[PDB]
Amino acid sequence: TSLDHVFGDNSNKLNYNFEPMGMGSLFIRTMVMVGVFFFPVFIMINDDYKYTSFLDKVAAAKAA
Amino acid sequence: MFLLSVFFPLLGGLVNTSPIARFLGHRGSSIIAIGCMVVAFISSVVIYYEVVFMGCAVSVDVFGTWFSVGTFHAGWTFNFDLLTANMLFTVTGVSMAVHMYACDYMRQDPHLNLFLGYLSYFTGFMCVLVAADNLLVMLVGWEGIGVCSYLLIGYWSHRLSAVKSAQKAILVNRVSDGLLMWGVLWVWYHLGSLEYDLLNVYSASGFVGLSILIGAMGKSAQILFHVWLADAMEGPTPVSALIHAATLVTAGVYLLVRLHIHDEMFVIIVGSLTAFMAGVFGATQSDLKRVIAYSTCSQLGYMMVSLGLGETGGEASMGHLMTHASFKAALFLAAGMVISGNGGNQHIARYGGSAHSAMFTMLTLMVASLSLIGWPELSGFYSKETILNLAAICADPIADVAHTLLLLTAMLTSAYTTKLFYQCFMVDFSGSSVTPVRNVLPILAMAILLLDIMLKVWVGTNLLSGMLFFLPWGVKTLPFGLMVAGILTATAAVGSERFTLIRFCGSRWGFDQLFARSPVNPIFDLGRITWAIGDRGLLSVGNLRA
Amino acid sequence: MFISVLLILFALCVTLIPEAHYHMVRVWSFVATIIPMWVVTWMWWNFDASGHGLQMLVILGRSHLAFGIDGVALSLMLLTTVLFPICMMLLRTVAGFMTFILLEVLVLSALCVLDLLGFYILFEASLILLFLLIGRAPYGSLEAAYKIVLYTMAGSLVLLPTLFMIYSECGTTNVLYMTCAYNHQTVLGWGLLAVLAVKIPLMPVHLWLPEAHVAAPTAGSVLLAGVLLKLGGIGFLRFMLPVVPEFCVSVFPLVSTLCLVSFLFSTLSTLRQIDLKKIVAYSSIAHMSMVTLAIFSQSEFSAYSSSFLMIAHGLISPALFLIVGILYDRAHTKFILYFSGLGASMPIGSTLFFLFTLGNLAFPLFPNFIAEVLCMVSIFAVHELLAYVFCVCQVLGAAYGFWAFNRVVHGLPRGPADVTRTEFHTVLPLLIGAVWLGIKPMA
Amino acid sequence: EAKQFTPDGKYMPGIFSKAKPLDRSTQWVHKNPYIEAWYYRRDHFENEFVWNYRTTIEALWFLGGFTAAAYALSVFAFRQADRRSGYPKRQILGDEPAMVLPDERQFY
Amino acid sequence: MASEVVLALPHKLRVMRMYRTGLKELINWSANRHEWYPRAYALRQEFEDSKALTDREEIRKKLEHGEELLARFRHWEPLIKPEFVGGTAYSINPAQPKLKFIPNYDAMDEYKKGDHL
Amino acid sequence: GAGAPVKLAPRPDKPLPTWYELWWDNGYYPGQPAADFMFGAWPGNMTETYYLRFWSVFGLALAAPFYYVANFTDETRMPMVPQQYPAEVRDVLVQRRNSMLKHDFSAPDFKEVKDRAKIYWTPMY
Ligand SMILES: CCCCCCCCCCCCCCCCCC(=O)O[C@@H](COC(=O)CCCCCCCCCCCCCCC)COP(=O)(O)OCC[N+](C)(C)C
Ligand SMILES: CCCCCCCCCCCCCCCCCCCC(=O)O[C@H](COC(=O)CCCCCCCCCCCCCC)COP(=O)(O)OCCN
Repeated sequence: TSLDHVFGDNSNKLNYNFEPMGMGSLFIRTMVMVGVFFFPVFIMINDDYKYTSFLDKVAAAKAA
Repeated sequence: MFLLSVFFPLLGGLVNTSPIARFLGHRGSSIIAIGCMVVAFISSVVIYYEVVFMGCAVSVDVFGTWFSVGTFHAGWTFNFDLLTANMLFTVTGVSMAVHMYACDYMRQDPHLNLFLGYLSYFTGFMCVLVAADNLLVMLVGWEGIGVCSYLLIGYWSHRLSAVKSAQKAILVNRVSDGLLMWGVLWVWYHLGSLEYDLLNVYSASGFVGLSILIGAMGKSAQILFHVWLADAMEGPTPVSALIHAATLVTAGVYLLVRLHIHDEMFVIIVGSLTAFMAGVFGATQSDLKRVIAYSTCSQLGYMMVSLGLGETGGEASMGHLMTHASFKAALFLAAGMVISGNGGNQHIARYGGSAHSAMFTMLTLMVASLSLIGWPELSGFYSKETILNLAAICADPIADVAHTLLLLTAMLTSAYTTKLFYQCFMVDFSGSSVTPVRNVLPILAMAILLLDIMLKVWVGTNLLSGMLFFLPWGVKTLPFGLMVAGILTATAAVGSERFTLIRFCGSRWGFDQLFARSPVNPIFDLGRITWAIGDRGLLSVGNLRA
Repeated sequence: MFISVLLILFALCVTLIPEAHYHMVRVWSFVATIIPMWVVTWMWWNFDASGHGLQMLVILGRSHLAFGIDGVALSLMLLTTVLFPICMMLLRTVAGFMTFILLEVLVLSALCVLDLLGFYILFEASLILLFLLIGRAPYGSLEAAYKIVLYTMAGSLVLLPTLFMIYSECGTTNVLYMTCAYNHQTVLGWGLLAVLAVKIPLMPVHLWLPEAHVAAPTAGSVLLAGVLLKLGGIGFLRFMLPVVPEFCVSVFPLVSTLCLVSFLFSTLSTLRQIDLKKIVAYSSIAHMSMVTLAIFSQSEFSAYSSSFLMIAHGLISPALFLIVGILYDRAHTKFILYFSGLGASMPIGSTLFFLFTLGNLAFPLFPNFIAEVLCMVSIFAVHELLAYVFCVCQVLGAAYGFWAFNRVVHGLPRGPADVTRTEFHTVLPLLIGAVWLGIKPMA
Repeated sequence: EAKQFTPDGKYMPGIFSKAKPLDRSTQWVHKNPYIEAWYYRRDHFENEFVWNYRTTIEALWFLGGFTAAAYALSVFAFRQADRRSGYPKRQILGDEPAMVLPDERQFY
Repeated sequence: MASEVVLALPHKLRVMRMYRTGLKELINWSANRHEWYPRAYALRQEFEDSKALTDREEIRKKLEHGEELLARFRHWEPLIKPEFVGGTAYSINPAQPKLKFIPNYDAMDEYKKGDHL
Repeated sequence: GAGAPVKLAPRPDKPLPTWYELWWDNGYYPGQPAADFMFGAWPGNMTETYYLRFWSVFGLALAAPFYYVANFTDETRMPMVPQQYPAEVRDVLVQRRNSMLKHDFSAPDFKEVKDRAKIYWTPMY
């Protein structure tokens, strides 16, 4: 306590309850994080879908 | 002479950190560090004249093979070509003056030889990075400068904010390092080799350029990765000069210029957004080192756009890198001298007059500031005007918006650099400590970088200097008018009453605060879930009481 | 074989030394583990790398117990013979010396056996030794010992009838004829997955490791981390992949998702740990998940890269356990809140801690960097996203590693003094091995 | 001010000596009771698990959710690898009899 | 609005803290000290125009409005002297506390320096 | 000036919170959160709602011009064609998807070169 009159004392305490985040906030932020940090997975899934729909068009208009 | 540019700063670091330094002390270690940088600079000068001017590249098999399993073959091999010679000349020349400065700036530090050894290791890993001929020895250099940046940013380890700044630099760069590693996997898989001369790509699979761009955006501190760069001011002033001039931030731009496998839309958009963002960020700061840090981020944005423009744009990007290193290191060294003359204060509201600094420090700040703002027929004028004129004739419609962003950024840069000079010297005194530094070593350190600024005007970086891209006088001389507008506004010292815009920009758009809870707190909470609910909960098997 | 009998009989003579001769007991038990290191180095000298896959064979009649050397077994045997004298330097009683001597006999014979029933007999004969080592009365934990023994017994009991099923199916448990006969691969594949997914910590059967690897003494932690986890990997590479390959293809999505969730969830748990030994203990699960996925990729040079990662982990994580053990031995706690400023008070120990922290995070000039690059080459060649998952999550490993280092090493200097000569020489062979295998591993 | 060595080496235990000998336990930490209590509680945190609303919801969406995401990604990668290698549809566990294990004597 | 510490103060010290923080925030928002002097004079004249009040409701309304203004205009980058908390020179190279030394620890009780079992 | 005074941080003298490892106590006063701005008052008293509200306008203010020029402006805005090359030099230069010579609307294979510069992501089989 020899420096409390120079740099401040220990009377003011931290205002935080150390509690977990709310469930909806955690879910929404995790879904945004999955979308941002795993964007090659969505890009490649979209590539597979766009490729298979073209083969569907070919197989549809070919056998007619 | 060729291997002396790479090995020998690493040797200086090894000497000054080992128990050999217990016999030399501070006094002997300063001599060892300065000599070990002078030799490497002389070697790099010889390499520069041989390779750039006489066009004779040299390839050295140094330590045999590193590892070779299947068709994945990594060798301990260097290659010294035009880009490598450019980078080696720049890195060793800047690091020599920074060592000469640091031997006097950190004189009163208790562990001076440890600091000098860390600086030498950082320089040597940068030399290893640019001298490598394949991707894996490049990754040695990449992670080596990352580790040495961690050691040097958090040098004053008893201060918690410095420790957290070093950890932040490591983590932000670790994200981009992961993406760069995945890109190296793509490149090797679809081309069959790791050496640069066998990596000629016309049309690749998109993930290659994107992931290598993300890995470069980490080190060059572009948008959504710039957050570590401002906090890296916790380290001492020589660390900041070497981070912002020659090492670390120029590595991603070097990698993109070397590979040339990007897709230009992402590169142009990222670079121009970064330039405008860092321009408005540096206009609203009062910490003397943070303004210079944001100007570094802005110029890296300029170089990013230029390498987006094309092969000529890639050459202009390397040219602006080379000329930027000299005046940026000079700016940081002059700012360190001004800080030491004012009792350690870094706020520009507590400066003024011409008593707290030497005449040479004020001259250094003035000349490097004039080169940065593109004053005509100085060093930065040639490279910055080349990039601006190349952006004014690109046939991509995206480059139309990028050019406008660059012109606005140029006006902002001439505003806040003139503000940095005005607050430091022109206004009345508002500090209380006048201890001006006039030692020989930091003055000679500044004089060397000013000589390099003159050298870039006298001898160009490449053949683009003097080539005329044919533009009307209105398009050509507009950046001069934007420089004058910034100077007049900053000397008038005018301000606006829109305080909510002022506090949105001065708080740097809240990127750190939004990152404190969009990935970070969720990572902590998901760890709580995986431990408490999973390991202790759902998967836990209890005992059978009897 | 005659040499192995002589080495066992020389090692077992520690019991007959009268206890009042302290110097002789120490020297005899240390030399009894030094000699097999020389013999295994000689076996590496004798190996013909352009010859057959199996060399130096011996088979003991109709008793199972057949032995042979390949590259994976030879590298793992070299690592074990390095690690056991360091364990001898960390013990003080004849009971400890004898437990580690019996463990060395069982590990060395299990690493190179070519019979499945012989592997079963040799490996889990170490169960009661591990129970007594972990649940030692004043300073161990009986809960941890019960957990590790019961999980291992559960997996082994799932395997044992399938072992006997293929034995009745073809007539032998020799791996050279088990790989050439027609067998019902789904049943035996499930039995082998059951043992080796407990030995390698794979979720959900992984909860024994955080208790056991922390409750163990420093020598026990060095052995358990650096050696005993890799018996699951050599189980995969020697027995399961050659004998049930159709199962090994069909189970790949399940093994793949187990490896991915083990890697991610164990990395997420490591961040919330507050015990230094528990921090070091969790980090091993993610590395073993990368090992298992690289083994199961079977794609480019998968055995090579996965064995090299096993060696790199077995060098780096025992050194971290050694540094935590020094801190616990001379400060009587393993709690992070009691340690700060260890750079000023233990500069050599903190430098070693930093170097092995960088090694554990797979930075270059350490064998983990080469290992993780080649493991991700093997994973990438099946699909690019299975490599991307490990690539993008590198910030999560560095977060816990640098957070633990920065919390205990910097700040206000409080804590014990720097390392002694003995502690430095316990650390030192691992550092030399790391520098060599990370700079010039091959010729 | 203890004396644990003779002038020619020869460690002395100092069992009956007045001065406190420096030894292995000299730098053992003084335990803070609340820190010991918090570490004990975190060591036995499995006694605090309860199936309330938040525990059930987070164990469903994160643990089961990401496990199902990883299984779907693994099957996607397996099928895409088999298509990009010239293979037909291959038999994973529970997938009806089909092709497993390509033949090396065959060109795909 | 004021923090829970300032709301617990006596009225005289509450007004004093409000004037002091107003002067400091005017320092933080100004370019120089010579810019700050007439703003300090204007803030002083602003407080002098409410000195002779007696109605506690009007006093409370003025006090609460000024505290809302000070919560609005809290600078994001305050000017702190470097060697104090929040400064750039705080906690850099402190003197080491006394750390104890054990001489010749390996030589004490040799042959019995492991872990018990 | 090495050896400056610094205030020490007190030890816990009350029961600890369950998730106490979100505070960084290094030994000196003051400690910090494990990540800055995760809890406690933000600088300038701003909040997350402030930044998200200002960004919900400012983000479209920055993304507006790029969209306009990428969808409503093309190669013909330029007063000149790109740099001209002999056929043997040009034919390798425009193989790069990166090249700015694909914006040559006077080339006889302008469309085919633009159709070959479409970015793909998954390499097909
Ligand atoms: C599956 C292959 C085995 C590879 C496992 C990884 C090994 C880790 C380290 C890599 C070193 C590479 C060494 C290459 C040359 C050595 C000899 C050699 O060829 O290797 C042997 C085996 O190599 C070894 O045993 C390497 C030993 C590595 C273990 C090192 C760790 C232990 C040292 C600890 C530290 C000691 C420090 C002491 C100093 C104070 C056989 O492997 P292959 O060439 O694949 O066999 C050929 C296959 N066929 C016969 C069918 C044609
Ligand atoms: C904790 C981290 C510390 C970081 C340390 C710094 C960063 C290091 C990063 C890279 C480390 C690589 C070290 C490799 C060591 C030797 C490997 C090669 C072994 C060998 O036998 O090779 C021969 C040795 O040659 C030679 O070695 C040359 C012969 C002797 C002449 C030069 C002497 C060396 C002077 C170096 C000064 C200080 C430099 C500091 C790095 C060269 O021949 P080959 O068989 O490969 O054949 C091919 C070309 N002929």
